[PDB]
Amino acid sequence: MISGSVRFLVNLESLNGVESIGNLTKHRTAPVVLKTSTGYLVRYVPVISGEALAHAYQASLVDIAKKEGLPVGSLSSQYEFIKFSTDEALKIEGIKEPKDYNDARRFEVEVMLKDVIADVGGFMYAGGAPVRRTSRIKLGYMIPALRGDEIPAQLEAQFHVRFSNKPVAIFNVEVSSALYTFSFELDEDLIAVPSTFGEKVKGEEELERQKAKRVKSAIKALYSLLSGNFGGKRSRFLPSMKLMSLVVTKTDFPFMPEPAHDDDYIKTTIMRLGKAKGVLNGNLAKAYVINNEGIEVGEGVTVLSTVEDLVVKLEE
Amino acid sequence: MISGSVRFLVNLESLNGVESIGNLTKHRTAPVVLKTSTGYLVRYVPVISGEALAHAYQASLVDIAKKEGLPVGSLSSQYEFIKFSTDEALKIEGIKEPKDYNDARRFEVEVMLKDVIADVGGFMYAGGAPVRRTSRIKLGYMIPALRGDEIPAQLEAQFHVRFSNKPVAIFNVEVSSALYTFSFELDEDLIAVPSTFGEKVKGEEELERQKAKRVKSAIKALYSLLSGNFGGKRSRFLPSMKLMSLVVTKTDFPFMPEPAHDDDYIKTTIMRLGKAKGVLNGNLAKAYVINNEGIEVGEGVTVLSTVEDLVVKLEE
Amino acid sequence: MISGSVRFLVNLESLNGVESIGNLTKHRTAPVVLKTSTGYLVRYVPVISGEALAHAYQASLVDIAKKEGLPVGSLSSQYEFIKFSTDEALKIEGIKEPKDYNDARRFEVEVMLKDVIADVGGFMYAGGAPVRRTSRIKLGYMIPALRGDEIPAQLEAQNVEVSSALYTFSFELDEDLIAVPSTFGEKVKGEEELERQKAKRVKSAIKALYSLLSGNFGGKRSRFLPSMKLMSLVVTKTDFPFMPEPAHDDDYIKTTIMRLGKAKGVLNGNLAKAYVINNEGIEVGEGVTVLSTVEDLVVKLEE
Amino acid sequence: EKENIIGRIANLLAVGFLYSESPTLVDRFANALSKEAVTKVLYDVQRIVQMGIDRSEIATTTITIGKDYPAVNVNSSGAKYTVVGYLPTSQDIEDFLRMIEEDVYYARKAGALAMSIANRIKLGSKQSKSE
Amino acid sequence: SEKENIIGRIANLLAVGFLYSESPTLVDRFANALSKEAVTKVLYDVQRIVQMGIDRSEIATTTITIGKDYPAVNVNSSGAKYTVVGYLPTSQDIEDFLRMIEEDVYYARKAGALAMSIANRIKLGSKQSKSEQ
Amino acid sequence: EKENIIGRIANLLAVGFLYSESPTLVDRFANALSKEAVTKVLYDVQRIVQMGIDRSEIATTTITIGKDYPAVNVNSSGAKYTVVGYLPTSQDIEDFLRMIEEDVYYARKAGALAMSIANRIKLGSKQSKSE
DNA sequence: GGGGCGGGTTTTCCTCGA
Repeated sequence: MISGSVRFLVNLESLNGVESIGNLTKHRTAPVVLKTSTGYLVRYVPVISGEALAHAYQASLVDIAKKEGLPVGSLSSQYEFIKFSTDEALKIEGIKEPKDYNDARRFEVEVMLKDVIADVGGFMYAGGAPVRRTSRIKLGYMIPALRGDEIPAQLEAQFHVRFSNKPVAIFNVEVSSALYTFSFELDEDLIAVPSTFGEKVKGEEELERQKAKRVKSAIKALYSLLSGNFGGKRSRFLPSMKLMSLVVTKTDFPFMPEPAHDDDYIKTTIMRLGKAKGVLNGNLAKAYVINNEGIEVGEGVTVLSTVEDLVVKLEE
Repeated sequence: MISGSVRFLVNLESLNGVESIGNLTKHRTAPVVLKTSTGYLVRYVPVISGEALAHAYQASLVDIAKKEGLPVGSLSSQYEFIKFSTDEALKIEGIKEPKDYNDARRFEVEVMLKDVIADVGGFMYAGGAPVRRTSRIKLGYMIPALRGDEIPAQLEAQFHVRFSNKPVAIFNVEVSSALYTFSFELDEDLIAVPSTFGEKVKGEEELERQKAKRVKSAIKALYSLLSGNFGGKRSRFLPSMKLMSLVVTKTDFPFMPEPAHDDDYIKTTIMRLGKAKGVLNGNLAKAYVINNEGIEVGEGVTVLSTVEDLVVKLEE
Repeated sequence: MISGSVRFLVNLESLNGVESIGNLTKHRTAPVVLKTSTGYLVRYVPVISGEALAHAYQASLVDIAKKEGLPVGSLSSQYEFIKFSTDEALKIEGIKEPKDYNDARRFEVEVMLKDVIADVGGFMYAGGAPVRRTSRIKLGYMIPALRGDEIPAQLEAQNVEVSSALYTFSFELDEDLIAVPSTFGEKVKGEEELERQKAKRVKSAIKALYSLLSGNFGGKRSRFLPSMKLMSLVVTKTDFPFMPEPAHDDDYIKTTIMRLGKAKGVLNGNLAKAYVINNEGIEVGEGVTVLSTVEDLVVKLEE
Repeated sequence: EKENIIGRIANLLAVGFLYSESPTLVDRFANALSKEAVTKVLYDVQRIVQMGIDRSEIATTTITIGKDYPAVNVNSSGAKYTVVGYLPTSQDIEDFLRMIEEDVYYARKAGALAMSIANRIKLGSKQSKSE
Repeated sequence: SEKENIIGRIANLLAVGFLYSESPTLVDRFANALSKEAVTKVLYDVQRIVQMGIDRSEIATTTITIGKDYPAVNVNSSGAKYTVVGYLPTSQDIEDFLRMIEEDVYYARKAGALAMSIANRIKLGSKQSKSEQ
Repeated sequence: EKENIIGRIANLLAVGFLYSESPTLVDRFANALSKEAVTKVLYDVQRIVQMGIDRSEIATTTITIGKDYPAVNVNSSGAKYTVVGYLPTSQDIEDFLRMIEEDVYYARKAGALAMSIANRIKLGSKQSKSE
């Protein structure tokens, strides 16, 4: 597994939107419970949904797969990830619906040999014989660090007008600035492996042949998420992003690094990784740390400089 | 016995679901009675069922048992815990149904030597000669702390759309944020011990041989629950969890620590443990405390740093 | 793709105005988070919107296209970039509205042959058969450098608000998608003319950046003409996605050069070139072309 | 006394809205989630009212509705409006800010009242022009 | 009673907002309210919809002879014409209604039930006249 | 006019029962001992009818039984039902609630009529399917 | 000068024994 925690600093930002009231475009906000010296409090803070990150990751994976010759679905060739949920998608792609439960595996393989997106991000088919496949990449909401007693985030509204020589043209846009943090998980040991239980079906040999390329493409696709290519309204509200801290852990056993809420979350996660490897009878545990804010790290830890080096090391 | 009380802080959460109305997915809510300076009030607060926690614990136990070579049932090998309730499960596994009451013990042993899950989590068989086995791990609903006059919890709805080039695709998802608390109990002195009264039956020697490994696996399985690997909708709504306070008590006599509702629930439970050991004529009483919020603890109490150290100490 | 980061030094300017209160004109301000030895601070700082920069760029593009011979729309001939959004604009221009999804592509092509601005800058049509075309040029807000523990920016009243600061901003432009339909469907007549005019359109789009890089933008230039001066500029031309580091830290050329090299290594790139203009005597590195002015940069990009 | 304070804040917001012909400050007030947003609107609306006072376009008066009631006359764009009631005192602003520091709900209550006052006055003014 | 008159005027406001917006969502929210927050939010949102209809001249007060003149509200929506008989609430009616809600949220359910009855009767009559023509 | 109001309320209850395939609202109406229970059912049945209207599964029509009579067509689970008569007006609901405030007996009368309408229609529909 | 348009969810299971 590959589990990562990343901290970003973004200023003058609007990438996620919600329903609008009047001539005002609103930014997504969520409640958070924060601990202060006086107890516990509830606050409302701007956030960014994880679905945008998933869409960006899937689009980058589509581009990489098309460049490298891996098969891509007809509907997924266009950036519309309906996958194989409805019958119209099946009719367009040309895959017969499953007949009974025993045929479900076959259907899964037929879906899995045509689109890498269905293999990596999972899919669902609802009907007489429903078929499920959980996504192999897991993300979450982007929340600013809940450090100290003051939340380092702010939101405001801005005024804009449209010019016209014959007045008969005024709108408002919400803009936020914060220090975001988010974590991600990706298990590469289950890529190109069927999930529905059953008997062997012809076509698994091709999946075994393409497993290495699929894993390499899935690992490469994380560069877009780690770089900052996500969100909307980038034509006129391009944000200013800067990486501050990054922790990546590669293990053969389940593990979850500490959230990037406290200033000391690298030493703790390294110690927890060592103890978890000791207690769970593991055989592989590696850590990579990128630091640009001069906080405590620890000892015996590999230190990188950019994200491309991390991607190359993960691929190798 | 091992009895524990744990406090968690979770933000932007949806792990448990209930019936849906229209295009809205709802979060489980329950009534709670809370005491304020003006008397007693009734409120509706989001909660999480304990069955999800039990399923996560049993899945982790299955994984550990398969890794360590302990036997695992055929149906329980797949993550479907029907156990041995119906006749179809018995036919699939290949165990004859009990004939009369006197044979019941034999049937129990036959169930107990094939699946560790049936041994630890108990099971039920209904028929001419019903067989019962109570679970050795006890959990409860996850309720936020009822401290003060204001409940530190919030619930809201979020808006989502599905993209399509040919409109002919809109849904809502409930998201909550709270400071959850929950308690658990596990009696390891009855693991790998038959519960039905009767005469000795061949096969108990193997159970006696495997008792130590079964106890070790059961203790190890608590790491998933104490870490935060439970609940659904983790693909796109991965929550942010952070441990705040944990109390674990190991005793040779029945005991129940105070619920994590008041800020001072460690000193009280330690004093109660001492007095209970004094009054009940016990011979073993140990306590472990993990604190990260700077609340009162007491004197003469072992203080840990992470959860892996606690698991190692419990195993040793 | 052509990406760039630029640093400017502006003294006594009022280029963007917002809602006025009483008899006072207000300069636009935005919050920013700054890191200091004692912690974090939230400061209000003057800023300039990107829509004004887009307006200036599109006006320069219109002028250049008219001077060259490329087609320009009726309304767009006047400096009013409403484009093909409402039915009135279509009626004035004389283009039939789309009937269904199948015809959408055709409609796009038609618009794409009547206005170069609608092609480079994108457009949107709302109705029974909505149509879209994302802009090929991307800009952002202009913010002063958030370097050190002090923000080099001042704002005062004179009533009119006047500011001074060391601004920075980044831009992106994808020239590989110009003169290319963005909708999926069967080929339709007229694409041959687009293929013919692709080169001229790309050249005009590249030339249009000189206005922005020179300092021809903003309002209130009749009586409050600013004094601008270029300090540092980095430009990168590649064949794969890339973005240079923001011009906040004193050393952002070396980092972007190293990242460009490693990105070419990882993403199986074939072309990757960088141009640097330096006048403040900061670290640069090695193996980089050094120019003297923006005109040489534009000429090299065109070549 | 809390309701009287909220009512006087609502009168201030309604006067500012009718004079400026802009709902933007009332929208900001009713959507406030922090004391910062509420306090910023309380300043900005009073700054608009101050300009109307200096121009003699906002004035306190009494009106017979058979006893005299306190009112505020507002002249905007050749329209005449009359808001019945008092404007808040400095003590009302301070006590209202203390209420907001306990519960931002009171900003929503004042905003809802202010919009009701403004809507009723605008409806009556349009009806008299149509007659 | 004056309480019934206030509830009836609130029901007329909800019915006008429903007929103009063609959406039951605000009436559903009002009739299911368990707090003063939900009621007050609907009272704003419905008046904001009515304000747009007033500014567009699609909502207007009138009198209709049903042989005395009764106050009414004309609503034009999507080429359909509706007439709601009665007054819209005053600012004092909204304030007195909010005080009634602070005592018992039952009054929001009563107003919602009346509003849906007004809207249903008007929609049924409008569909019948279109079928005859 | 009281009997006409009760008959129109009974038609509404019968339409809601035939569309929902649930007697629960009619049971609640006929067992009501307070105005609260009656009013709650009057809302819930109209909310069910509103969904059937929006789905075009409930529509007003005329039927020749040799003059045209007003009727309501109901489509539920592939069954087609026709209730003869009008649905209540807002005034009928208000006048019926006033009758209930005097005597809750009228809810029992309307419930008994509604169940009679629904039973006769269900019996006729089952007989035609058996033939 | 007080915006416009397209979307308001699809399966699967409704208790077993003394």
